[PDB]
Amino acid sequence: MTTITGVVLAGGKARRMGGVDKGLLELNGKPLWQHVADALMTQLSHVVVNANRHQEIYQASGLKVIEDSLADYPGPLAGMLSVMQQEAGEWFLFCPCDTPYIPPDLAARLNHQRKDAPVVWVHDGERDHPTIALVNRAIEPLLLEYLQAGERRVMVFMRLAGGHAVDFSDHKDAFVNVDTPEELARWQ
Ligand SMILES: [Li+]
Repeated sequence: MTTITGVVLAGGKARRMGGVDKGLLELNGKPLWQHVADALMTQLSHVVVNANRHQEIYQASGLKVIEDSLADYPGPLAGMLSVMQQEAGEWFLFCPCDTPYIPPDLAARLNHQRKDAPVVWVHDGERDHPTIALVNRAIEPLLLEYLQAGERRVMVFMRLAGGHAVDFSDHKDAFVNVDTPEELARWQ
């Protein structure tokens, strides 16, 4: 019964027994992933999180936690696909767990600027953020096909799928990434 599902991408792999769980690093006392989930819930009713480590911690805030298929596909697209395979509904707005300042018109502006494309993503004036992306259902089989072929490249997929960047360069700093604990310490 809603148009777009919000999805926090809180990562996969655990390639050495994890290391740092980025989504759980705390900014002003609140996990980065929750900053992102709260920003999505401002604009969307149904928000879920894709997480593959420490799932019980993610589950504590009461959102649905979606794990990756045992297929173990590489990179951010694997989590997008896992979520589409486990959630109904025609549209998904993905956002990595490390961009805590995303704005309340994210979904609105991406939707306004879609212009018939099945995927659009954010361009912040300086770079693409291809995993901050509004993605139609119809992308699911193409993603499955891409991943089964052993591919991983996100931008390449986004181009193959026929998407385009949407210009959010006027939103100063809403798309800053908090990539490491060292970076995080600067935003407290
Ligand atoms: Li651990």
